[PDB]
Amino acid sequence: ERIRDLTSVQGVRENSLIGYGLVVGLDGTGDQTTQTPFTTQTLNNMLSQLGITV
Amino acid sequence: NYGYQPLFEDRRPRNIGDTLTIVLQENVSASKSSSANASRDGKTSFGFDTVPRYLQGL
Repeated sequence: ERIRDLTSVQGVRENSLIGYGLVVGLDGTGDQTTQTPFTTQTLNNMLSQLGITV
Repeated sequence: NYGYQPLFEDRRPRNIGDTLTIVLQENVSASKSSSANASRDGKTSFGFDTVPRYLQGL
């Protein structure tokens, strides 16, 4: 059980994924949204997608 | 079904038939000008009002 600990197999590799999201349900410890316009912009985007146009 | 739609991404046109708003704001202004000049004035004179005798022949 040492070769598996010393080498890696060609083609058997890991990639990296990134994305943007919103986290809700905080107890008043979220963004101020006055210094972060993108939070409100993306919340409006989500609401518009769901059918609400602010 | 209209396919996958991102939730937080800004609404952009992605496929054929999608609409987009163009704000036409064009302001173009070009100009050019040039000139050239040249001048030349020349005056010359010589007169012998009173000629002494020894200079008369000349």
